[PDB]
Amino acid sequence: LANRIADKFARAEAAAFISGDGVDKPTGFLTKTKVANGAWAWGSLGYV
Amino acid sequence: MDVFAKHAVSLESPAVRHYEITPSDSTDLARRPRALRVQTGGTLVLRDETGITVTYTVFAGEILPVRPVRVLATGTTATAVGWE
Amino acid sequence: MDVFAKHAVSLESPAVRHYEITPSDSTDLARRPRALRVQTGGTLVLRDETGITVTYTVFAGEILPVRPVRVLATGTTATAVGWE
Amino acid sequence: MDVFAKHAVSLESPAVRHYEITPSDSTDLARRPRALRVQTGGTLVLRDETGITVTYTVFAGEILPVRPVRVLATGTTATAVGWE
Amino acid sequence: MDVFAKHAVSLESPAVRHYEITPSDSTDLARRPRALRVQTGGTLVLRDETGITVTYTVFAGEILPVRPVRVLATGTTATAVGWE
Amino acid sequence: MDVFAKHAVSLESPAVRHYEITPSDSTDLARRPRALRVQTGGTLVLRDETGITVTYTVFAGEILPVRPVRVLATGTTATAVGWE
Amino acid sequence: IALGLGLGLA
Amino acid sequence: ALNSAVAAE
Amino acid sequence: GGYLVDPQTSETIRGVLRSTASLRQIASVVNVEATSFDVLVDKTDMGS
Amino acid sequence: GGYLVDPQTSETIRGVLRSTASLRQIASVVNVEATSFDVLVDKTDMGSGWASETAALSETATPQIDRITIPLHELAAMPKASQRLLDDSAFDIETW
Amino acid sequence: GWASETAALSETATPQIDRITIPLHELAAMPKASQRLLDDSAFDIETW
Amino acid sequence: ATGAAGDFAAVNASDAVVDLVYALGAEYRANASFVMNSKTAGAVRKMKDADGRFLWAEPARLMGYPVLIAEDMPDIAANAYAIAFGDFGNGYTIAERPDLRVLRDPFSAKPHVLFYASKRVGGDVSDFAAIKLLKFAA
Amino acid sequence: ATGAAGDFAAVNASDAVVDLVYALGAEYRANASFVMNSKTAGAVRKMK
Repeated sequence: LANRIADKFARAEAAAFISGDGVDKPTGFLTKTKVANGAWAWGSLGYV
Repeated sequence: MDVFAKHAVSLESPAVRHYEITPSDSTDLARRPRALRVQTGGTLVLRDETGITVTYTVFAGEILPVRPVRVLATGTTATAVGWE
Repeated sequence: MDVFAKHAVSLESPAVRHYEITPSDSTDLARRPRALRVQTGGTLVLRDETGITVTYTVFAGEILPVRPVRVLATGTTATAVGWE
Repeated sequence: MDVFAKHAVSLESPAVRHYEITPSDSTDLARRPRALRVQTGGTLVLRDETGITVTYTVFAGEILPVRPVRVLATGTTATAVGWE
Repeated sequence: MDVFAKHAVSLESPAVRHYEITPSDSTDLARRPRALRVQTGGTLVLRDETGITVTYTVFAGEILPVRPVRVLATGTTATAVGWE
Repeated sequence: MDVFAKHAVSLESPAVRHYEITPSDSTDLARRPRALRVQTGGTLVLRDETGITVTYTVFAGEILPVRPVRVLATGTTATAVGWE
Repeated sequence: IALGLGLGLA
Repeated sequence: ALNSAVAAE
Repeated sequence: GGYLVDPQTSETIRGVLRSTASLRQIASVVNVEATSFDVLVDKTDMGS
Repeated sequence: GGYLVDPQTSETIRGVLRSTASLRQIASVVNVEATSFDVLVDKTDMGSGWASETAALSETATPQIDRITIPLHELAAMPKASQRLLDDSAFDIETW
Repeated sequence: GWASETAALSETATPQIDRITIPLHELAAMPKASQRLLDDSAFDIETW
Repeated sequence: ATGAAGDFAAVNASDAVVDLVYALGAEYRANASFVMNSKTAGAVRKMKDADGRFLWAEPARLMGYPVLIAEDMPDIAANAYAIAFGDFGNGYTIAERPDLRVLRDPFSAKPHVLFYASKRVGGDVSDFAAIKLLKFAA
Repeated sequence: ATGAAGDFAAVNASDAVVDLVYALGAEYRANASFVMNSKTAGAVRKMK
């Protein structure tokens, strides 16, 4: 179970690192108010 | 027996499959064709993926290498068969 | 003496071998051609590998880059020679 | 549904988007076309990126694979639609 | 001054060298052409490297992208110039 | 705005720059063209880089993909514009 | 078929 | 790792 | 005599193998035994 | 004089070299001296919660298990080599 | 065979043997050098 | 499935393969391999683009993943599965006795020796998610 | 066989070579090698 839980945790925390929001879980890099690149502020991620 | 099997079919390549088009007006084509073999002469209208749609004063045996999304029926007096 | 030997013959390349087609109706072509050089004008019918077969109102010197599996004889009034 | 999506659209490839051209005479085209599908017959004038501009005595259904920067209005009696 | 020097001349590329063909009927062509620019209208016969030879009812300004080994003189009523 | 900038202009690609040709008959062309858009119908003569020069009985709107070095003036009755 | 200038088949 | 009563679980 | 054979079970219980590409191996892992972590970045720079 | 030649023979009796690509070099080989191998897989996965401070956790699902039986069949050949050959045949036929 | 459990295994094939003879011919060269050259020609002509 | 019944697809060939690769899961692709026979790797090597130069650039790898050239997978038939791809290190388990028990019997046929050799080997798929196939039906 | 009587196949060359390779068996292809003279490897390299 410990080998199987340590797997599911590495796979549940990897989902939060991308699309997880702020509530009780890591905020993924996708939920960070993306703004068009060129109009790039600091509190946001640029995109093309 | 095709000696040109295992060759990739590109856009510039000859027509592999054909299908006659009906001007639905309201729905897109099931497959967008690489070209249009015109069956009978007339005017027919063609739409891009950008909506720009114009009218073409086409001729009977004319084969026009335009790749349309939708063929409308309002100004269409010319039947065609799409090549692909 | 061909200077364009050692070049690979693609689908877009000119016709290397030709053969006159007879509309068998019931059997496929021995080789499917890259194009059809039409000999005399008329209507002739052509079938894909998908069965979709339509009628083409072709003209005499017309050369149409469609690649058919079977040329039927029911609606065929135009003799052609296949290019390959 | 296009089976030829994910293919790169080259210059030799068929026309993806079309737009009717108006002979502005003083401004360049918004997009320079790969070819010109001529709508009605006449004479029309076309300019390169080098200024060389000449007059073409074009025909009605003629489709001419020239890639112009500007289409002037002085000698233009033929309407066209640009292919791209 | 050619800006398209250092480009490889393929089969699909335009004609670099031309030569008028005479229908020898017993010897092959000195160079086999990529295409045949027909000079005057008529019927002319063309042979592959496989012997299949047929007759083409060609037209005057017609340019046919067939690549023949031998042009015979029996059924040839149309003079051509080979492109290469 | 050209979306097909950064594409390499090949021999098979459409015409980027055009220039009307005058049959000098003693000097070569300033640039050898990829093709010849014929302006008015007639006969005109064209020379390779090998000297083979023949006469072409060309037609008015005809566009012939031959790449000549010199266009002579002796048999030339047809004005053209070279494409490149 | 398409917009080249090349004396080709298609 | 649940009950030893059913085969799958 | 077919009751006397007793099949041999595996050494370890295998499992369906799921994606461990976690974005953890390309990010900066910092062991922190606290309730929070405060990275201190410089959103601007100096002038010469 | 031609009787005094005695052509020399090979060292080892060679043989046609047929394909040895067997899927055994990539598959999972397990040596078992039994009548069957019972591999155990987990056809499902567990569950996780992102608990709160006052969540009062409940049960999380537990993987369900599947057993596959490898019946471990056998493969037999019985080539009958003559006894007059085995001792008169300086090659080693037993190990060949 | 893919022998069964109760099958009374019978005879199986045996690979047949082919012997190939290599007659081991010979290859002869007979160059002629002058004895005057072999003494006057500091390059070792014997070994050359 | 590829498309046409006999060969690969008529238009987007090699896309039934490139999605066969990316239909297997990120973790089994780390160490996976194609499996074909000699006549199918030839039928794959002959696949060529619109020009004629074949479009696939000692393991004889394909698309970067190794290829085990078996000799027992079915040919490219109407609905055959000629190309498999998967992590057989996890997808297929072989159980066996790693020796060869040779019992020489100079007794049954008396003036002979009658070697009786026999190995015991078995195996089925262990992970149905670790092996993906290629049907040529439609 | 290559097809044409003089040279490689006119319709599709480079296949009489690729099926020559795969006409050996994956065991002899472990260490095999083409054997040509000089002006043949040249005619193979002139293939475009």
